[PDB]
Amino acid sequence: GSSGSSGIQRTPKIQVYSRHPAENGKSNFLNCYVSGFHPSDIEVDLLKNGERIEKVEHSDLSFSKDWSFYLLYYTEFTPTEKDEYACRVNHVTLSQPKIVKWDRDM
Amino acid sequence: MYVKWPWYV
Amino acid sequence: GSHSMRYFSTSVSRPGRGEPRFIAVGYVDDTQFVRFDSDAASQRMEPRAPWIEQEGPEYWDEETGKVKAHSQTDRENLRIALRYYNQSEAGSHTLQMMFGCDVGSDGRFLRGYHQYAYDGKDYIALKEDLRSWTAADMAAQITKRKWEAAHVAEQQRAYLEGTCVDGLRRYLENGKETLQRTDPPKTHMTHHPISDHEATLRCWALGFYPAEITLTWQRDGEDQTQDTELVETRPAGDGTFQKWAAVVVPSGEEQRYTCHVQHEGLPKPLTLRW
Repeated sequence: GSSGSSGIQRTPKIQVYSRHPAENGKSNFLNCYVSGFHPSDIEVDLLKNGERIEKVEHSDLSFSKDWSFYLLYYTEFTPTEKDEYACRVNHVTLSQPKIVKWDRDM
Repeated sequence: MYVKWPWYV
Repeated sequence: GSHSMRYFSTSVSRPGRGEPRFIAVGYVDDTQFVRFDSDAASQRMEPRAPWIEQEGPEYWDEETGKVKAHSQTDRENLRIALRYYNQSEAGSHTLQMMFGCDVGSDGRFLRGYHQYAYDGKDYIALKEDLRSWTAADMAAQITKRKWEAAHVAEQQRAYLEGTCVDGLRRYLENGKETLQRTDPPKTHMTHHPISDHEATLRCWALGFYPAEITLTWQRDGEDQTQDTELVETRPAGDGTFQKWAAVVVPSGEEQRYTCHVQHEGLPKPLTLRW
């Protein structure tokens, strides 16, 4: 089965993190940055307690000097002590969607 | 300000 | 320091789902200011920084016109490349373009760029002298010969040394408060036990602009480079950037390590120790 991929494949590097250091009850932004990948088609979702958050926005598609692509997905949120957040990424180089949990110290 | 001429490979 | 303007354009074929999608974005240094998306409804070049909105309708009309023509040029270049390589029309292929200029602290032209990549790899590029081309394979040499015969290097150099520079200078002036700033990195160190024998020391840089930065780890004073995990510099979303570097440390040895931070908004380079 063919995939719709040409050229050397590069797996995305995934980071999930907040705009400002987290503080329960204060509004913040939850970011999922994916970078260094090829081809450019990619799927990113932010998860709140395992459920897709519905109006995440994202940067316009751009690329670095070495031609590999990067994208920022982001949504306003107000963290709490119990709510768990993650970023979920699908790309042709991954055997299944990758889930990266938000760690308030990363 | 964008370039004014692209052309053909 | 110096400044740069860059446009990055991407065309992606999608066989069986219509015509290739074209995205273009404009940057001054690490601040995006325009976008164009051939799949969007406006069919206009659109602003993406505050300081560019003050531009009149004459600007948005000529820019929209220039970027739409480029989108049509690269849609045909995708078809041409398919022939040069005799590739199947069922495959999805990518064509990327980067062009722009750098000025020095006087507004003097430092360098110009005008280059193409096909399926993620160099295709043809205008050399630093702005007078000849680098062609990365036999298909690109066909284009090189054509573009030599048609004086394309002369055409693009005229753009890079004139228009490109005039625009960058105008944007630097118009957005002095946002573009001619440096924000120094705020820095700290976090400590993460792994087991009972090992802990991660992480060295953090937050809130800095521009994006370029250097973070290194030392142990007794010698470079710890291949035992360092170093993430990609990442946008905060408010216009500043973030980065960390980490090392695994044996219990009790934390005080042997030093983190080192270099950034243009810093007067002198920083040293951090646990």
